[PDB]
Amino acid sequence: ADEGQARKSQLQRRFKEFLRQYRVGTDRTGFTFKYRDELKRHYNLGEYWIEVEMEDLASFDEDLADYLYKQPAEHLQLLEEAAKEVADEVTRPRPSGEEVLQDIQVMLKSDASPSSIRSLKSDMMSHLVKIPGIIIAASAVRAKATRISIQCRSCRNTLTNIAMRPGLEGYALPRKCNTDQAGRPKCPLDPYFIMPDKCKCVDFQTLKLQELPDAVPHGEMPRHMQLYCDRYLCDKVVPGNRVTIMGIYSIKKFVGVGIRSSYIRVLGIQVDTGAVSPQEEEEFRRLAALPNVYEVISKSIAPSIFGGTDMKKAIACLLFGGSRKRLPDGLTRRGDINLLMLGDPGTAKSQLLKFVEKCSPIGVYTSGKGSSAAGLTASVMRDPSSRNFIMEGGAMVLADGGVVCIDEFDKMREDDRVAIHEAMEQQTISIAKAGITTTLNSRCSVLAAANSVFGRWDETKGEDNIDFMPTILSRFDMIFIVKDEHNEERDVMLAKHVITLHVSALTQTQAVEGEIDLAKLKKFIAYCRVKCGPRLSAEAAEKLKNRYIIMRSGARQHERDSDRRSSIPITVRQLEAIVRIAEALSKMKLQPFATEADVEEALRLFQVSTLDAA
Amino acid sequence: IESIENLEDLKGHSVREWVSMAGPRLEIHHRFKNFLRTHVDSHGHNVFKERISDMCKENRESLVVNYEDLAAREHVLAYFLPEAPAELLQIFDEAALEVVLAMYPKYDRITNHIHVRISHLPLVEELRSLRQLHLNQLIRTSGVVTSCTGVLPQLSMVKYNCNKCNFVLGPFCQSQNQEVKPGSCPECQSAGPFEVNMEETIYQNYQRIRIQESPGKVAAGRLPRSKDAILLADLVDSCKPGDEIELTGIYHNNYDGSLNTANGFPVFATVILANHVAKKDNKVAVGELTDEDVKMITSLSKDQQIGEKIFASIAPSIYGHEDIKRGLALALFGGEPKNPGGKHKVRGDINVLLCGDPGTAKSQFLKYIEKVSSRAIFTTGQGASAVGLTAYVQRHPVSREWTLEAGALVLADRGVCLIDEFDKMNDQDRTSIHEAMEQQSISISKAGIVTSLQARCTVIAAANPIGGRYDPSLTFSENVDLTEPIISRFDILCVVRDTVDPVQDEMLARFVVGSHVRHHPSYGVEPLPQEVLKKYIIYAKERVHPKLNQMDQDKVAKMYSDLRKESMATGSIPITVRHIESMIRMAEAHARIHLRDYVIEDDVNMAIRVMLESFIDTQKFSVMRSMRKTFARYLSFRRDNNELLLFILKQLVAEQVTYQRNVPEKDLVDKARQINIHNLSAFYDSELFRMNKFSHDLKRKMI
DNA sequence: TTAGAGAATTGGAGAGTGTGTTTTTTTTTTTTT
DNA sequence: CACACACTCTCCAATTCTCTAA
Ligand SMILES: Nc1ncnc2c1ncn2[C@@H]1O[C@H](COP(=O)(O)OP(=O)(O)NP(=O)(O)O)[C@@H](O)[C@H]1O
Ligand SMILES: Nc1ncnc2c1ncn2[C@@H]1O[C@H](COP(=O)(O)OP(=O)(O)NP(=O)(O)O)[C@@H](O)[C@H]1O
Ligand SMILES: [Mg+2]
Ligand SMILES: [Mg+2]
Ligand SMILES: [Zn+2]
Ligand SMILES: [Zn+2]
Repeated sequence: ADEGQARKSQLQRRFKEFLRQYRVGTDRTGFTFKYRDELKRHYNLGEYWIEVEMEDLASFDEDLADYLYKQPAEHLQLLEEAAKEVADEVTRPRPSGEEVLQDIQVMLKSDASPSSIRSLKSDMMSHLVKIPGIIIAASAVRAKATRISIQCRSCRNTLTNIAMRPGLEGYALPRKCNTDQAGRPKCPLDPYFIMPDKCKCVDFQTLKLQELPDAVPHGEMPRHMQLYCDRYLCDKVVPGNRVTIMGIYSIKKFVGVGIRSSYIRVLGIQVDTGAVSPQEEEEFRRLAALPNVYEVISKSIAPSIFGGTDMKKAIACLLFGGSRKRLPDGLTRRGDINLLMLGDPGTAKSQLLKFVEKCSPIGVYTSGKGSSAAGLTASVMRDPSSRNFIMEGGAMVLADGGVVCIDEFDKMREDDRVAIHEAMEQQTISIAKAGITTTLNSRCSVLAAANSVFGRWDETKGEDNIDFMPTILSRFDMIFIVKDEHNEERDVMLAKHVITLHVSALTQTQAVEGEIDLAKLKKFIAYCRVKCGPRLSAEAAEKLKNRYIIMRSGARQHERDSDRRSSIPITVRQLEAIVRIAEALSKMKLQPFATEADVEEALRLFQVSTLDAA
Repeated sequence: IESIENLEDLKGHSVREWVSMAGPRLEIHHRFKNFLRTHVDSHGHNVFKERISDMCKENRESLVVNYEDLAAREHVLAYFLPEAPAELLQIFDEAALEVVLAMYPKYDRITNHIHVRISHLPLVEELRSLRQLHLNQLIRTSGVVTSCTGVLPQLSMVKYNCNKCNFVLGPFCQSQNQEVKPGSCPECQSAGPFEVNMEETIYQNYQRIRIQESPGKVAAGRLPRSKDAILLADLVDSCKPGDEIELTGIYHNNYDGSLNTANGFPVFATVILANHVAKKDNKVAVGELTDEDVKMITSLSKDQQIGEKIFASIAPSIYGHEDIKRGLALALFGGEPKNPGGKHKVRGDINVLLCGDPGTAKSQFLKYIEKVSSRAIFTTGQGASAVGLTAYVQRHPVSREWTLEAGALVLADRGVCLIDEFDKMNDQDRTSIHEAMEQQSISISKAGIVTSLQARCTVIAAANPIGGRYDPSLTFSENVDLTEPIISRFDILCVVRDTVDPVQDEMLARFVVGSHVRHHPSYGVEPLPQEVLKKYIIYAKERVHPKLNQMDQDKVAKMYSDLRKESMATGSIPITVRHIESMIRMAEAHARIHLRDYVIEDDVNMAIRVMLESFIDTQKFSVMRSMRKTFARYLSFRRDNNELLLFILKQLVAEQVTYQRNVPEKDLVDKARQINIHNLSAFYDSELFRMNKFSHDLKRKMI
């Protein structure tokens, strides 16, 4: 009955008054109408969405918040219609070409603690839920109809602007012709068809949310949850992102009998962590400006690890990366830096990989033993939904724009190891399989950890400690051969450091002087990467040229004196590696040019790798 | 409804309709309510008051009733239960809800239904032996879960919107047999495309599992039989693929046209409607522990000789090998994982390697750990693979997309992986466990899957030296054939030798023959019963968490520094940095054995002793004695300190005599707490005061 | 005693409604190479 | 979508029941 419409009208009015009257601030300072202002600015920017806080709504009127929690689908459309009303009365009058009012997408976020995927039980169907997870898959963006009109084939009787329910629910066309008499013929069994030119459609996307790795019960595989995203939530996330989803737990509505497939209709996405606030921005300018930023960054790399300062410095250079370039003839030059740690056990190589995977803005960790050629670069497979061959990205594709941390790098098969040569140097993956022929991007650094052929370095063996090929070894900018040095005072300091490190686990995780928190250094690396690409200065290039020639002559004479080829070759890629390291050092400081000081530091780091060769 | 004095006289009915009619239904209801209210155990304790209170403490919505107790206390309910299980379980659920809301009037806010589960039903059946005679009866079966759906929502009481008007169709009950078709709207008679009202519909959790006969119960070269089972409501995720379970449920049949056209005869599909799932692995969970059990555990922890008792309880049928029993006890109880600053994870599990001669009970130790531990995986040599150990990718059996699957190390994620014939493995299979041993994870990048699984297990391996005989002429590194990265991943590294020694041989022979007498089909300190040990272990692992306040850093730091020096000297074993963290882990494990919430120097000295003795054991014969005196004189084998308490006692007695001439135990213990010598029980058991003619009594407190 | 004219019951023709359909490649894994 | 099968319902008229005359 129409009393339901009366209830709808008053509830929409209350949502409208929330969006019209809500303020933040104090009378001592001043007030701002938060959601009016956001609506005005977003509409003028052409954004047509706002994000409402559940706690703000609950403070204004707790009954509305309770209604949204219990019955989100029913009341969110009232909230969105109220948002459309407020947008109209906030933006009227509008210039020519903007007269027609647009629909507003209202997103939701809350401060409430989230539930797990395994907390989602049948008691919570159709309720508003908040859960964390990882995006592991994301479909192409496609069209979902929000309004249709259907015409009858016999009499051309038309039903106009049928409201399509949101989500993965469809619509049932009327079984018999509507509102007119049962004439001759009465009805063909599907009398209606959807008119082609009148449909209004919105973007939608399907994603797979995997359970967080630390939420999984012991011995069980991580669970998956399907996500339906809509309008501006499409392409807001990609696979590999950690998210907190706010959405409606629901069944699809077009193994067992009464079985229904469930999914979450996403209403808000909080990427846990393409934008920096101006305060973060100016703080990053300050951090780049201070004179010992290189030392501060290096001390921030793996602070729980005693020693290894040159290795941490090289890892910082790898994190920031060089500058990618395209030359006038179309040829590309790699910008990313590849680093191999090779040697004795118990030297924190795996801990450095686990740090870099967490500190890099884009980062994936994989074991060399647990990987394959297809799973690293890219795989080809048929889809059960449509019998055609599709591509699925591997580690290199998932880490494109970041770092692949390949632990146990000596353990992978040689046939699997030769897969990553193109992706390491050319930063591309050329696939020609099952008729599909393409070249994907894999612009990512490789940080590799490996052991000696004999476990420890076993210094008498020399070049026999390495089974890697010169081809793969020349693709590494730096090859840190790491040897566990038995010195008594070093061991005492290291043991006291480890014991204090284990002791201090209960100390409430207090802030520390003289270093950057990981969450801040991650953002700073992203900012410098997107903002600054340096170049060599002329005199710096002259210095680098002469030093390179000297190093090449030294390597040739060492190999001649040995009458045997060294496993590590000194090549033009090593020249360009020095160039990349200098550019990374300058990019830490946001300087457009690399100086002789930067080239000297790059050569100092590289001469550890040349020590490792000779 | 008059009370029915005899339910047993069916008066010609069958049990189903007899209990379906109102009179016997109310009589059964009252009898089950009275049973729950008045049933008491052998000690007179009301067991169901405790069980319902625990259920309401933990919001668990399910009540396990022991069929043995039901049969003993109320006979006719046990009589009718397997004959008409659906009906009587419904009545039991109603009665249990009445009792639960009598005990906790506000529990309706948490639940609206209590599921009565039945355990220890004597009607055990083999899957290969189920017949039509078991249909619609409560059966009990065993098997390995080989398939599981995801937890799916299923309609239970469904409501439909009318396809034209605004009316909603009445509640229709879902049956597990067929789709419920709404019929026609009673307001207007329309029967068109009806749709589910999601908001007004009641759902229930659904999970369909496939169980088959356990591979050790099937004959060799023979294919296993299997059954589908439906898990509903809070029974979902009672098991995972690979779990050995006992399954109590209703054996149910319904018509299937697909089977009819497959066979050419009117064959009916069958399924088990599960009522109770019990993993044969977890015979005792932490939730199963009663106040009697935890009182036993906590009081037993106060023995103050409990460490020796726990060590002796490790494989009580093995003579000697006290160091092996110590190391296995420490590994079995385990340390604590830590993550200072959220950016540096270090494992809490202790890894053990038993290397040595044939016929030295290494495999028997491994099988004991398998039997005693929950979540034990046993594997051997060539029988293992890299892929099978860690994780494996396969086409999904029905839908054929690539899916990742759990290997042994993942399946043992909070348990023990036991690797017998460890040196006999392939290098490619043996290198797979490095990430799981140290980083406690398995990272797979295969066929579009790129993810890391948790593998936080403890690895206990057994191996032989080169040639199958340990050589004291050589060090461990010189006769093991393993390499440094895998050797360093084992915290405790044991060498077991079978050298001739006639007195020990005689005692070992007497112990072995006595064992063969004791176990026919029919050290000093005494062990625990193994049931009590299992309860003690799970309590110590789950309800107790040690925390390290201090460990006297100078002692361990100097120890590690010169242990590194001697390891570099002899080459016997690499020491890296992992041995330090092994010290912390072993200290936490000993604290957990003593149920300490905080680690102490007793635990630290225990860990120090284990490390130093094993490192000494790695040496050659001549080198071993020099190493023994080196680490014994300079570093800490803190056996006892009786002399300080002796002269404190003598000083206090001399002062008291001088005071009186011209409560001593309280005086003594006051001084013993003032000085850092707090372990005074050792002094009270030692001879040093006794031959000086002092004595003690906890009541009189005179000495 | 037969049978024929008027009224009521049963056989089935046909009008109307609803349902179902049109070898191939890449990747893994164990064993065998 | 659309063209064959499969199934139900309704109406029409042909046969049999009842009462009368040859
Ligand atoms: N300098 C150090 N400071 C702190 N912890 C350390 C240090 N060196 C080693 N460790 C610890 O040693 C353990 C092993 O570290 P890990 O990262 O696996 O070294 P690794 O060189 O990769 N071992 P491996 O895989 O056999 O080569 C971890 O628990 C580390 O915390
Ligand atoms: N000290 C002991 N006390 C009791 N039984 C023992 C002892 N030593 C060996 N045994 C017995 O010896 C038999 C063989 O044990 P087992 O564990 O298979 O040896 P093992 O260590 O595995 N040698 P191997 O399999 O070649 O590596 C079992 O029946 C044990 O009970
Ligand atoms: Mg490593
Ligand atoms: Mg053995
Ligand atoms: Zn029409
Ligand atoms: Zn209706």
